[PDB]
This record gives sequence, structure tokens and C-alpha cells, in this order.
Amino acid sequence: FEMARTKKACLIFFDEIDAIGGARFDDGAGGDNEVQRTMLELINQLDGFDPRGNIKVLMATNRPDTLDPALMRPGRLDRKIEFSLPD
Amino acid sequence: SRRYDSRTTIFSPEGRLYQVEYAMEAIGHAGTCLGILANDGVLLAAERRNIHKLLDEVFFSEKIYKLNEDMACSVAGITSDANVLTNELRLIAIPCEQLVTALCDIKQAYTQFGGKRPFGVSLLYIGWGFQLYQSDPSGNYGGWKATCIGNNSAAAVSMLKQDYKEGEMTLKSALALAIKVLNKTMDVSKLSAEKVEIATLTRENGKTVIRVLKQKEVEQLIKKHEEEEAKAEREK
Amino acid sequence: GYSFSLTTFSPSGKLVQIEYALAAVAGGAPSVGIKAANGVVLATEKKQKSILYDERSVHKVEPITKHIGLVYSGMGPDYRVLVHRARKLAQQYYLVYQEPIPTAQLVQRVASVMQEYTQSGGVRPFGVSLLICGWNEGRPYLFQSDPSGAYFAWKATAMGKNYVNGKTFLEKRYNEDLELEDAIHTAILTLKESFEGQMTEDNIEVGICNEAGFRRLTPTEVKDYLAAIA
Amino acid sequence: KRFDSEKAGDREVQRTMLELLNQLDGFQPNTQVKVIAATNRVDILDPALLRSGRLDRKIEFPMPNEEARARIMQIHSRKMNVSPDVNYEELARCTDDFNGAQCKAVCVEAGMIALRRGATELTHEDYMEGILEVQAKKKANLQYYA
Amino acid sequence: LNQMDGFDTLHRVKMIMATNRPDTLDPALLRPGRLDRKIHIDLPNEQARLDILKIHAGPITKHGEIDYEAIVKLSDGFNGADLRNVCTEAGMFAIRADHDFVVQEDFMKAVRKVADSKKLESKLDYKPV
Amino acid sequence: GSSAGFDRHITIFSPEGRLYQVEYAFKAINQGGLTSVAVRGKDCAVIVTQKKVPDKLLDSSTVTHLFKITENIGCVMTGMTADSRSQVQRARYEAANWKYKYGYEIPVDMLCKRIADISQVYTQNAEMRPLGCCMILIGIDEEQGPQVYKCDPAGYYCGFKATAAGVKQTESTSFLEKKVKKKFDWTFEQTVETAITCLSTVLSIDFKPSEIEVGVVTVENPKFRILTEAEIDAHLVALAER
Amino acid sequence: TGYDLSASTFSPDGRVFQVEYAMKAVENSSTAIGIRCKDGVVFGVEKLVLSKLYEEGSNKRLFNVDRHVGMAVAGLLADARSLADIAREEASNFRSNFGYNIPLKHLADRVAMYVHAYTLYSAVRPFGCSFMLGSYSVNDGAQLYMIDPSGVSYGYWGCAIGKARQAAKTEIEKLQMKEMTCRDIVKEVAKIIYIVHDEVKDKAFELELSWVGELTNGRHEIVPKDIREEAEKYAKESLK
Amino acid sequence: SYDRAITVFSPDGHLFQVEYAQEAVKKGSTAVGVRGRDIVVLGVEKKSVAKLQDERTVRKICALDDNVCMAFAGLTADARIVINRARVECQSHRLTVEDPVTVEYITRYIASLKQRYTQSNGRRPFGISALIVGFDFDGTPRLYQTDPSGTYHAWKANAIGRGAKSVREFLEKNYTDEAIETDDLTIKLVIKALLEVVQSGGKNIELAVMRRDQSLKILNPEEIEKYVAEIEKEKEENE
Amino acid sequence: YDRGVNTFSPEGRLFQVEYAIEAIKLGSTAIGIQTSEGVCLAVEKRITSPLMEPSSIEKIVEIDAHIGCAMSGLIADAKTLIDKARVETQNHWFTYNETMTVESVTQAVSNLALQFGEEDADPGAMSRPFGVALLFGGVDEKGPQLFHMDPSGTFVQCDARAIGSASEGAQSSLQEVYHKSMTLKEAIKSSLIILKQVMEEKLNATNIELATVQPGQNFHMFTKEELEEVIKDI
Amino acid sequence: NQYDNDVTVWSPQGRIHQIEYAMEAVKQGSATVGLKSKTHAVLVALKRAQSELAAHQKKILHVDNHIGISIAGLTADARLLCNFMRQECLDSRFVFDRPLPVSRLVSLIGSKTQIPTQRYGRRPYGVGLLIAGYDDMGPHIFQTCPSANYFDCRAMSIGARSQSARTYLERHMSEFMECNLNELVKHGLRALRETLPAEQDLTTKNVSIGIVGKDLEFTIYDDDDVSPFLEGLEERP
Repeated sequence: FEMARTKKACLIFFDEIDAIGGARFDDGAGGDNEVQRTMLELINQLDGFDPRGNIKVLMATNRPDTLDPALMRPGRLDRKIEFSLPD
Repeated sequence: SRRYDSRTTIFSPEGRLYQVEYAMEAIGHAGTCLGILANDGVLLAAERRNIHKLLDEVFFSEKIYKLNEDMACSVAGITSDANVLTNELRLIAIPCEQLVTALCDIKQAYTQFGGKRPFGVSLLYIGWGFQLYQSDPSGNYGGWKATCIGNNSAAAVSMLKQDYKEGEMTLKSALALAIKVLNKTMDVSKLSAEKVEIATLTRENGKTVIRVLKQKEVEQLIKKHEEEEAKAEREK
Repeated sequence: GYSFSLTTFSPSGKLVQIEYALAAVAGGAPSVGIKAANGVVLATEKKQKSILYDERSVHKVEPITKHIGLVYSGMGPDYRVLVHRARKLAQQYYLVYQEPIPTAQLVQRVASVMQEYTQSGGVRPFGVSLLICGWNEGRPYLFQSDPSGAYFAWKATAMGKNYVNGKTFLEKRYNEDLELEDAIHTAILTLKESFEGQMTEDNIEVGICNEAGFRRLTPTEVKDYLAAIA
Repeated sequence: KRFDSEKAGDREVQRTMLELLNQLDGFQPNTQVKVIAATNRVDILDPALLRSGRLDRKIEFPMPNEEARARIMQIHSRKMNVSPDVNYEELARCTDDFNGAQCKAVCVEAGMIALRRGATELTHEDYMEGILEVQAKKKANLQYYA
Repeated sequence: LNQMDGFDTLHRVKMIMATNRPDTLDPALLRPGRLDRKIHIDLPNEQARLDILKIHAGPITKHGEIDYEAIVKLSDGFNGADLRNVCTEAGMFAIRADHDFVVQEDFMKAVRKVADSKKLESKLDYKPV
Repeated sequence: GSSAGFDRHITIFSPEGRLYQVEYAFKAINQGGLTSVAVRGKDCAVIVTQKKVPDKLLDSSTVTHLFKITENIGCVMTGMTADSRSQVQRARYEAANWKYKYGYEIPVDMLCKRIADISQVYTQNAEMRPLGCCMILIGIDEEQGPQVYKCDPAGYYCGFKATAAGVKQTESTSFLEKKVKKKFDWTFEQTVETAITCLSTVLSIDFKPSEIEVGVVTVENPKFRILTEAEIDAHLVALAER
Repeated sequence: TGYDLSASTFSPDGRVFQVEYAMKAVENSSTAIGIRCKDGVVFGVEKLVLSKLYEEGSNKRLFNVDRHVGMAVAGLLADARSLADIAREEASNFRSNFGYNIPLKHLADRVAMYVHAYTLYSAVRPFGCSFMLGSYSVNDGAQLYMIDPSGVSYGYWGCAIGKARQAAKTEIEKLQMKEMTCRDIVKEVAKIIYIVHDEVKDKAFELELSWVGELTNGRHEIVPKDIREEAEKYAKESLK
Repeated sequence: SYDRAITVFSPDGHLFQVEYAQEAVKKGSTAVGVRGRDIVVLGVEKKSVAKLQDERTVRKICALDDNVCMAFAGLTADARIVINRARVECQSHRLTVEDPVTVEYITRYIASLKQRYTQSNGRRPFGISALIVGFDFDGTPRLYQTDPSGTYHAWKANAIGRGAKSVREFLEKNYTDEAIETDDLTIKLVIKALLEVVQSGGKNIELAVMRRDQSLKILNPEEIEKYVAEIEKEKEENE
Repeated sequence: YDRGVNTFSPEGRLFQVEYAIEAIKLGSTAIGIQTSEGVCLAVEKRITSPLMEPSSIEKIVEIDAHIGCAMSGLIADAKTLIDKARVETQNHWFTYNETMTVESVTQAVSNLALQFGEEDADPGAMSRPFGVALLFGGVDEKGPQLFHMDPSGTFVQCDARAIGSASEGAQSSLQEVYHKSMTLKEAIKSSLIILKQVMEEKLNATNIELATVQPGQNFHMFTKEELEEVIKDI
Repeated sequence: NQYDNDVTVWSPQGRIHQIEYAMEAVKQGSATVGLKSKTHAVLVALKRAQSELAAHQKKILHVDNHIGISIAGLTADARLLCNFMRQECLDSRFVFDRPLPVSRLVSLIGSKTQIPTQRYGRRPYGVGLLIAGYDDMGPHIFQTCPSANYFDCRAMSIGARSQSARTYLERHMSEFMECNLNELVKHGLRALRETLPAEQDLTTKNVSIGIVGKDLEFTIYDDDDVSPFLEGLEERP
């Protein structure tokens, strides 16, 4: 996001965001704690204390049920476009 | 409820019943059970895995159970599940195939509805004409002239496929075949009479005699087989 | 209740839940059974974690009939369920035949109950092994009923913690000509190797079966047997 | 939350947290720096972090109620040419279980449709089906209901 | 570990170690030769809560009878930090009402308000193994 | 502490032969925050537990963990309050059923043995959870004399000369263990005193006659009675003066 | 984590979370208070109107489980209604077997065991409502019992169930309920409900009042409109 | 009672348990049935013929009634339940109607019984397909096929089992009025069909014929060996 | 899986019901037209092999002499629905000595849909919805009437409804050809033109089923000769 | 998530999602408006057609001579509820020989519909009902939720885009009490008109009216019989 902000307008594509966008949980041990922090950083840059900039993000996932509620919130993923099977 | 359900009676994506196969894997790790049909009788040769020195010998037989006055069965697999089937086998009793079909209907029922695990027991049935049957946890039964279930069943069937002379077999020849097949199947190079369990079914005087050979009789067969095998060594 | 079996076959053809039930047996207090020429002895380690427990309140060696007795190694509460079932099964045998139930018959009837919980819906197997001792037809009887429902006829066996070593101890210390009193001595010796601390008349329970029937030795009697050890 | 493990764990982050525990309330009492913290899952947090000496006040932010949701939609429609017939009370009734972000997204999507049809003024219908966009209901042929 | 109890004996050097998760510590660290005494600073009991409350409510300006026992009875499960928060929140209730003093009613809300915040705290009973 | 499947969610064995769900029910005894102590003397049995009334709004006459299961049998419940009442209602039913079917009052050993049997089914069937409660019965037997029996969530039960269940069970067990080692057949006054002392020394409360409930059964009067605040004050005064 | 999806599953810390989650449904509902005074029990429910389209009397949180027992509920109203009929059928069966009005202590103990029975198995869910049962009689006296979703029933002098339960309890404590009567307490119950109501938050509530005492001859009934309006004016005046 | 929904709709709209049951059918012995003018021929491939196996017991062609017989493909234990249930219904129908069952009726009952197991709680679908042949009261030869789904259709000729697609493709080309002119040609047609999937030859073919006003006749190995020689003989002259 | 049969989607959709609706799209196309002169029911047989007897593919069934049904989707499932319709009718006749209205027949069959569940159900209760769509057509007091049933239990009167694989294309074709005042012979032809355009195979008198319930006249399946007469035109 | 698959699973927020998901089934249904006056309580429904060659789905169902309902949601579930309420109304006639009180009938369906929302494997009745009836206590309009919670409403609207109708019902609520039968229906038709898109309008094909009064039995009005009600109301601005 630092390098995306060095541009007047930018597009970031997050293909297969379910790799890091999984929902936070506590399984006793530190299960997926590190990856959750990466997701927490991505959430912070999208909508945090600082303005994001002219970045318009775009994420694709075939497992949207696994994404964290904070990432699936407007202001981070405002539009939820569903690619259902064609009619 | 749905969370803890293992769904035993469902179809695998390839069309198989996993619990049935996993049950059949249990028989493969169980004791070797032999069965050979002859013209004047049929025998059940069973490997004994309760061969601990401190195990008391009180029962008539360990794996071979008498169903009725005409039939006997030997089980391979989970012994506790075998006791359930042997009791129900007795309650059903009768022609030999009718008894086998009736129990296999019970066994097939546990693989279709009820949600319970299947009976992990394979049975070899002998009875009076003379006939030998094999059953599987899937509920599939088949008549045989010579068959084996349990450990190294495939190896035992392989030597039966080669050494079983169809039609021209008596009890003495079949009993000799039982020791020879069991020798290669069991890892023991001697095959003492305490690790083998032989029972013969024969018609005497118009009455069926189901008898479990005493340890003295079996040692003669193990002895006679070893000299006969030693005789083949003289050729080479 | 749940109508699906909680015990299922693993891909390796093993009833994994049954094996885990046997793991609970291996964690129970040691139980030793010896079938001598003139009787059977049942002994166990009835050791409490504090003196506040009343030792005589609950007994681990419990009679089933006038001639059959039980000792377990595993889960205490599950043993009482099997004790009640064994007594009920022994009675159901008695009303119909008007004869005391044979030892081999009760084990088969009890082991059938244990097998049910390995196949029935929504229940786990009993986490105990039952050592059944009895006297029928003038001959002593000793049986072991595993959680799976398999029953084995033992001349001498040990269950519970350190049962593998106790079994080998019996191989080198048991003979078929042994008498009942020497069986008690051998039984206490078998417990002693796995025992930690000192064996008093209250921290072990000994039960014997002979022609007079099955009775649980009082702590006073066990003291006399214990004195011969040292 | 810290945990006991024998094979692996995130002890480095737990060390960073343990430092932050000392800075909030430790050997040297720091009474000149005010600390604000924000989280979405307070159940994850270590109990020593939620202590009454480190985070004295734990403010629960609720889902905006009917009055708040109308207020939020009014807040984000000030810089927007909105026609004087939008019933924000009705929109607040049409946005149950909407957080502040969705209520703002309702206003953002409303101008999307107005630009979609070329309007220079937003109507109540633009807000109404801008709620549908924010709702993100999956496509269904549920016209056989009723 | 080698300095607390190793080859060279530690003379006239004492060690104090503080942790609220002693369950995660190494057995060698918790070994008696290194950490001889394991002192349990447990949650305050009824009398201990009364003692801590008077410590923190002491400098607080107040009129009227202050039933410290009433606050103690609703302070079950509190630690020393809560009892100071109860004193702090009671003052902020007074600040909210433009009061220069704190009454028992101010403490009553404060102890109840802090008790609500204790539901977000997970298990605390951790002991050395 | 290995796990395999649902051994943590339903009452099925772990790879090492452990019922974690049953173990978790034991931790529910400490959820109430109360400790119960039962001491058996030469001719009496006393159950003592702490009563907590956080606010004056609550009717203190209704906060009771001492329950009269029978005219001659009484119990102290520790753990979840809701589960404790269910066991008490079940125990009352079995005591009444025993009197109807068998014609004589149910022995204390047989009362929990049924309750332990009832609670064992919860540890074998996976459709229900074990009751997170511990039951301590006291009663005077016709021949065995005073009896104290604990009745755990797992169906374990035993006779006790002095038992305790709750948060401070292990600390109170050590205190009672030390006293019984002295081998004194305590009178009624000593047994109440050592019951009150055990709860007092472990909790460090210095009880008032409104923070503990005492229930006694004596050979001379084999009936379960709840000690009045005045009666508890007499023991508290006697304990203090020594 | 899977430790909170069934009522038959204990957490590793020995807590049934499904029951605790049902507790949260009660804490999301409006506040109902009940005060046991010298000569009866008075119930007060802050009854928000979700819309002006509801008639005055809709969603009654005050029930009559018997001719001498009332019921103030909080939480899931459908579960509150279902527990009302369980109390009604328990009271009806008690009279049809023993021949007298059901004691409130036994009525509370009987319904609570029904509530507790839904907290043990995965085949049913815990009831998402907490309720208070209040009764008065010449012999037993004024009694006030509150039953929670876990199945715990305690007697009370003054109780509050709802989101402002903590705030209302502080207001109840200032009362000398053991000495004042129902007539003096209906004004107080009105005052406490008005104090704990949040006008900036969910607003437009309706004061639902009910009582049972010696002035109603041991019969639970809605407080008459004349007294209810008199208390409402006093409650509104107390807010200055 | 185990009350659980084994067969449920996939999101695409498929009953996967039914499809998996149809997958077990594809692992069974190839069963071939041809409806002739005055004869019905059922041919079943034999899996790994063992010299120690009693051929009488493992028989995939069984007679439901004197005029109806069927051959299955799939799980052997599953089929034996269907045959017994079908056999009991044949006698129940004869008791009530006083008329031998029609092939349509017993293929409808088996299909209905099979369908019931795809919509009932706790029951997995039957993993067999049935090739029901027989004769009605008016002497018309009928051949019917059921699948685990519960759909029954009438066929002039059909194949079920592992090599159903190959045999059926062979049957669509060689089933003509000339090919069923005589009984011997009709019996040769099934052997020609089964030779397409049976590698070794007639030793792995089990043949059962039923003629009008006659009971089911299992063909002995010598009779089958006689036929395969004729097909082998007729192959030479066509080259 | 984890989901039960009676589980609601976040959008309010019964998952199993919506899934059973998708099963119809794999079924054969069926066209039903209601006219003043009677009701028309057509369905494609979808022969997959020349060895299959076309007559055995019965996709139009005589519910009664005055009402018939055209089915699409899982044919095996509609047998259970058809059987009760042939039982509910002849039960109305037993109790009321009159022929049951076409709407009432569809109403009775519709109640079977959604009578499925996992737990707390009778032993004979179903486990999944009926993955079939029915087109009831018959004559009653209200004259010719056509009703459409779906696995959701939702039945509705339709003037011209097409179900099956080509429901979308045939319904659009039906709207362009259907007017309220048209003869039944036009309905037979118009349905056959639409079918021939949507069928995979070439349309002939053996791969289709035609049935009509005229007023006065009874339910009549079209024979090969009758079908060839209307096929010869288009 | 893991808290939405069964009706016996409480979410950590004290909510049941399966109940909430069933509540969305009503919102997918077509709009219906129920309002009452001093002497009458009429139901106005906006019927929907899947295709223009299909009839519009019936929404107002006759439960008893004095009670009528308008459904919104699963039609088969509505039939199951209506059959239950038809029998209960019939049962009260058989025993007490009196009309079943409307308030007393809704209580039965509120307890009937609560049982599936609490047991494992059951689902809430995915249907919303607007009950209109007359008894000794006057006209009533009741709204029944899949959550088994019923509301005694003086004027209610449920279905798709029903909140616009509720806005109209709230605005002209005060004049409902004293207006006559004709004015009451026009208010409901005007309320139901707010749910329609701009280009759509109330027609005889998509409007059904059910009226119950003091001396008037519950009668359902259809395409021919709704024209005497539609022609009076003016075109919307």
C-alpha cells in the first residue's frame, strides 16, 4: 500500500484472498495467528485511522464464507459481486 | 447429532461402502481359518492366536462353534461380534445355505440402514450334501470346495487353487492338505498342535458327527506332513 | 438418544474407540487373578489418595452370586454398571433354571453386554476389564472380559497398570499344582511389584472362590496373608 | 491470549504484548500518556491486557439502532444533492442489522444509481435499492413465495 | 538457569520473578533449586477486598456513610485493579453529576459497572505445574 | 493430552483413555465459587458450606445449598445451582421410591450409589452432558452410624470421615487429613467446630452467623436440621473464645 | 472452536456456553423490574413500542400463570410465552392433584426444572427468556422468584431482568421495600423504570404495571389505569 | 431408530447417493438380456472363475417366479434382498389376483422399492441394477431394466455392468428381426454381446433362457461351449 | 453434511427446496396449454437408445378420467405423487360421489411437498423433497384448468406453462403463440412446434407424448396414428 | 458460519440465525397490508405471477367465518398453518359453539410455531401471517412471525417493500379508527400502492381484498369483485 500510494490512482487485485483473509479464531494454540495479522494489516490499510488513498482494491475468492467479517465490511469490500453459474 | 454422525451406511463417491471394506481389513489381521471339502467329510482348520501359556483350555473349541446338529462355523475377525452372530445363527436354526443366507441378511442390514457399524466377522460354515460356505461383513456369501479367511487367506487360497484335486479328495487327503496349507500360511516353521485347531464333519450311521481333533491326533498330521515334506527333500 | 454407532472401523480395520477403552483399562489400578488347583484368588490395589476415604465403603471385589466374584481394572463407575448387569443376568438365569449360573455362562452374558456398547447407538464402550472367578462342577474358573466383549479363560493373569510385567511374573511363578493359599501369596506378590508405597490390610482387596463359594477376605484375613510376604 | 505449548507458538508477539502490558501498568507508573485501543473480537484478547489497570474503561460499541441509522445516513448525505422527500426513518427501518459502514455505503450506493440513471438529485428510490446493493443478498428466483 | 543454580554458586544474590501465566514456564525454571518459593498472589478475599478498597477510596472526597461491605459483596472475583477502578469510576460518576464528592450510591454503580467489564476477561486460574 | 475426533465434545474416550467431557464437568463444580465441607464424628455428621448474598435485593432465606433429601438424610450441593437442584429432586424421588418399594428408609450409601449410577449414564451416552455438580450426603445409619458420602459428576462415590467439595476442596482436604490423623472421635460440638474451622481456615473469612449454613445429623436425633443463625453463632462464639 | 454449539458440550473451563448465549438474549431485551414490598409484589415492565402500528397491549410481558401468580418476562418473547403455558399447566396440574393453589416456591422450582431440562441435551436449546414469578397469600406471604435460562431460581426482594438490570438494581436498593406497601411501591416501580429508560437510545416505551397483594385479595392483576397514570405522572416528575 | 437423511439433493440438483449407487452398478458383472420372438435370454459375465468356488451358490440369474427371472449387476448382498422382497411380492400378487405376475408389475415394484430407499430416512440406496425378463399371460416376451434411482424402462436388448456401454453399442447394431428369427440365433446374440467384454471366452459366460410356457433353464457349460464354436465357425465364413 | 434438510439459507430459501428445483432443469421438456376446448399436455420422451421401448417411458399419467399429469425432473419421484393423486381422487368419489376438482387434486399433492425432514418424523416420512415438477391438466366445474406444481409445494393455475430442460425457451415461445380464444387443435399443434424446436432429436410420433382432457370427453393419450396426423403438418 | 446451520444453536450475540433466516422468507413474499377500524378490519394483498401466462398467487385465505389471514412466504407452510387454524376454529365451534377469539387463536399458532424453533432438526415456519378478525372485543389485525412472536397491530404491512406501506399506515393511522368500510379499504390499497414500483399500478389481477366486520362475514374479493374498490382511489402522484 505504500507503493500503491506513490501513484495518482492504483488498482490492487487480491486473487484467492481466502489464503490470508480467513476469519479470526482462538483454538488454544496459536492457530493461524500470523496469517490473521497479515489480514489485520490489510484491513488496517483499507479502512483505518489514515485515509487509504486513491487505491481501489479488488478481491476474488471462491470461499467467501471463510473471510473475516471485518474484511467483508463496506469501506474495505464495498461491493460484493457474485459470479454465479451462468443462466 | 449430525456433527458426531460418522455415516457408516452411506456410499463412497466411487460407489463403495467404506465400513464394509474396513471391516474386511480386520479379518485380514485375524487368525487364519481354513476350510476344505472332501467326498466323505469337510474340515475347518483354524489358527489359534490365544496361544499364551497361561490361557486355560476349558472350551470345546476356540474359533469353531457348533450351530446345530448338522452344521458348524468358524469365525475370523472381532471375536465379540462373532459371539453375537453365532448366537443368532443358532436361533435361526435347517439346510446349510438357508442358515448362511439368513445371517447374511442380518449382516447386510447393518450395511444398509441403522447407522451402526457392520459386524466385522468373516465366517466359514460347514455342514451336511457336504458343503462349505464363506460369509463377509458385506453380507455376501459363497459356497466353496476349499477356501480360507483371515491372515494370508490369499496365499492359502493360492495353494488350494493348485493342490486341491476336485472330486478326488477324502478326509485324510483333505486333512493333509490343511496342515500343508497352514504351514506356509503361518509364520511358524513347525506348526505345533497347540497353535492349530482342526474340526471335521462326517456322516456316520446316518448321523452327523462334528468333532474337534484332539492334540494327539493333530501331532500325527504335523508329523506325517513333515516326513512327507522331508521325502520331497530326498528327491533334491 | 443418538441412533448412530460411536464406534466405527478405522481405515486400518481397527475399532479405534475400543482400543482407547482398553487404554483406560491399562490406566486402572492393578488386578491380579490366579486359578489354583483348589480355587481362584482375585486381588486388586484398592489405594486411596487420602485417609479421609472410607476403605470399606466401596469394594472393588464384588460378589455376583454365592460362587462368582468380580474384580476390575479401569473405570470405577463403569464396573458398578457391569456388576448390576451381572447380578441381574445371574438372577434371570436362576429364575428359569432354578440353578446357580455357571461361570462361563455369566461371562458370555456379561461380555455380550460389553459388546453392545461397542455397536449400539450413542454410547461408548465400558472402560473396564472384568476378571470373573467362579466354581462349577468342582473346578475353579477364571475369565477376563475386555472392553470389546471378548472373554478369555486364564489360568493366571494380571490387568491394569503394569499388567504386562505382572503377566510375565506369573509365567515364572504359576504352576497348575498350586494351592489356594499359595495362590493368595502369589497374587499379593504379583501386586507387590506394581505396588508403590506399602501394602496394608486396607489398601488391597483380596477375594477367593472355593467349594464353599466366593467370599471377599476381610482386612483381618488379608493381614495374615500379608505377614507371610515379609 | 498467551498459551502453553510444547512444540511451537507465537512467543515473539507475546513478548511484544508483555512489553505493552508493562507500559500500560508496570514498574514505572506512566500517568501522562492516555491509551486508546480498538478491537473487533475482545474474546481473543489476553486477560492481562483487558485488566482494570491497563484498559480501565471497556466501551462496547453497539450495532446502530433505528434512530442512529437514520442519523448515520444523514451524516454521510450532507455533501450530496438529496431530494427533500427521502424518508430516512423508512430507510432506517429497512436497514436492520446494518452497521455504520453499511449505512454509509447506502448513501454511497445511492449516488451510484443516481449517476447510473443520470440524475442530478438523489431520490428515496435510489436509497431504497441502494440498500439492496449493500445488503448483498445472493441472487434467488424466490418469486414463488406467497 | 545457569546463573540461578549452576556450577558457580550464587551468593548473596536473591531473585524475584513475577508472572500471571506460570503454567507456560519451563520446569527447569520452576525447579525448587532456582525458584525456591512460589508465592501465590491470589485474588483478594472478602477481608482483602475490604482492605484494598479502603486503601484506594481513602483519598477520595466523600460525604455520608460508605458501606464498604456492600461494595465488597459485589466485588467477588475482583482484583486490586478493579477495586481501584471502582474508586475511579465512582469519582467519574460524581464528575458526571457535577459533584465535588462521592456518595455510596456512586460506589454502588461503580462496582456494578466494573463487574460488567469482568465478563470479557478469560480464564485467570493458572498455576505452576 | 492427545485428542482424536470428538473426544473433547462428547463423552467418548481419548487416545490415552480419558473422558475430557467428564473432566470438564468437574471444573463446573468450581464455577459457583463456593466450598462445602462435611465432617463425620463419633455420633454426628455435619455439612457446612459458605453462603454468599451479593446484594440485599436477594432473599437470603432462599440461597441454600443445604437440602433435606429425606427426614433423616440431608445433602450439600456444590457446583452449578441448576444442575444441583435436578440431582436433589432426583435424589428425593429415589429416596421416596425406595421407601415405597422396600419399606425402610434408604441407606445413605445406596442413595448416592443410585445417583452415581444415574450420573454414570450421562458419562456413557453422548446425547447428554454430565451434571456439573457434586453431592455430599450425610445421615445416621441404623448400624454403621454416621455416614458421609460424596457423589461426583462421573458416578464415583465413596464413604468419607471428612470430605470437601468445591473451589477449596484440595486445601480443605489437607486440613481435614491433618485432623483425622490425630485420631479423635469428635463429639457433636467438636465436629461442627472442625467443620466450621476447616472452611474458615482455608477461606480465611472469620465467619459471621450469616455467611455459612450448617446441617447436622446426630445419633440421638437422626433427623436433618438446618442450624439457625443463632445456633451457628453459638459455635462461632465458642470457636473464637478458644 | 466447537465447544459452544451444543448444550450437551462442556467448555474445557466447565461452562455451558449455549446457556450463557441464551443469557445474552435476555440482556438484549427491555428491562422488567419486580419489587416485593410489605404486603405484596408489584411488577413493572419497560415495554418499548417498536412501531406506532402496534396497539396498546401488544407484546404483553406480564402474564398470569395462575389466579394468584404473575409473570414478568425478558428475552425471547416466544420462549417467554412458551414458559408461561408451562407455568400455567404446572399450576393447573397442581390444583387438579393436591387441591390447593400452587405455592410460588414450588411453582418456581417446577418451572425452573423444566427450563433446566433444556440445558442438558443437544436435541433442544436453552430457553432464551428470564422471567420473574410473584405471588401473595395470607399464609405464605409475598414472594418474588426469578428464574434464568440456566434454570436457577432464587427468591428476591427486588429484581431486574433486561439490559438495564444493573442500573435498575441500584435504584431498587435505595428503596425500603420491606416497610412500604404496594400503593407506595407502584410509584417507585414506575420511577425506577423511567430512570433506567434511555430516551436517546430505543425510545417510546409503555409502562406495564401489575401487582398481587392483600389489596387484590391475593390475585394477580394489571394495575388499574387510574393508579397507573398517577404513578406515571410521579415518575415523569421525578425526572425534573 | 436411525432417522437421518442419507440421500439429499446436491446444489446442482443431483442425488449423489443415487449416483454413487449407480457407480457400484458399473463395478459389477456384465449382465446382458435380449428379448426374442418366443424366448428371453439372460447372459451374465462371471468374475474370476475359481475352480474352488461352488458355481451353484454365486448365481446372478435368479427366478422371481415361474414366468419372471432377473439378472443383476452391482452389490451381490444388496441384490439378494431385492430378489427376496420381489419373490415375496410375486406370491402376494398371485394370492390376491389369482394370476401370475406381469413383468411390468414386478419391475414396477422393484423400482418403487428402490426409489423408496432414495427418499427414506436412514436407508442408503440399493446399489444394483436389475435386468428383468419374462413372459406375460398372453405370451408376449418382456424385458425390463431398473437402476438404483427407481426408473424402469422396457428394452428390446440391454446390458448392465462394467461393460454396459460397449455391449449396448454392440447390441444397437446387431439387434434386428433377422437376429431373433430363431431361438438359437437369439442365444448367439447374447454370447456375441458378452464376448465383447469377456476376454477369456465361454468359461466366463453364464446363460439362462426362458421360453414361452416353460421354466427358467440354466445353460450347462457344454451347451454354451457348443454355441461359441458356432460363432467362431460363422466368423471364418464372413472373412 | 452439516446442514440438515430443513435448513434455511440467509436469503430465506429452503436449501433442499431450491436444490430440488434445479433437478427439474435436467428433466425432459413438458408443455401444457389450457384452452376453452380442453387442456393439452405434451412431453418429450428423450430416448437414449434405439433398444429402449418408447412406450415404457410414461411421462403423462391418468390421474383420473377427467385429469392427467405431465411430469418433468426425477421421474421415479413423481410416482409417489401420482399414486396419491390417484388415491386422493377415488377418495373424494368415495366420500362425496363426485369428481374432485383439478385445483383440489393439485392442492392435495402439493401438501406432500415439504412433508420431509430428518428428526421428529414418522417412520414413513420422506427425507428429501420430490425432485419433480408436475403439470396437472383436467376438466371440472370451472372448465378446462391447467395447474403447475413444483418441489416447493407451490401450485398455481397456468394458461400455458412449460416445464423441464427448455422451460425458459418454451415459455417464451408459448407467450408468443398463446391467446385466450384459440382452439385445442391449435394448442396441440402449437405445443408440438415448440417441442420440435427444443428437442435434441428429430420430432416424430415415437419420442413424444400427447394427452388431452376435453370437456365431456375423457383423458385421451394420443396414439401413434393420431400423433402422425398432427406431426405431418409441423 | 457455525451458528446458522440449526435452530437450536445460539449465536454468541444471543440470536438464532435459523429463526432470523426464516424471517427473511416473509420479506421475499409479496406485500400485504392489514388495517382495522372501529367496526371493520380488511386485508389488502398484492398477488404475484411468475409469468404472465400464470394466475396470480392467492394470498388471502379463509380460516373461519369471522377470521381471515393474508400470507407472505412459503405457500405450503402457509397452508400448513392455515389448516391448523382452520381446525382450531372448527374445534371451538364443536365444543363451545362460539367463534374462537382472534387473540386466543393467535396464541395457539404462536405456541404451535415455537416448538419447531427449539428442537433439533426442525425449522421455523417460513411464512408471515396477517390475521384479520372480528369477535366480542372488536376488529383485530394480528401479525405472525416465523420467530413465533405475534403482534396485535392496529395497521400492519408485511412482505416485500412493506416498509413503504408501513410509512403510509403510520402517517394516516389516526383516521383509520373512524373511517367507514370504503375509506378503510382505500387506505389499505393506497398503503399497498407504496410497495409497487413507479411504473406499476394496482390492477384487478394483482389485488385481493378480505373484509370482516360486525355484521359482515369474512369475504375475499377478487379481480371482478375488486373493481368496485379500485375505481374510487385516485392516481398516485
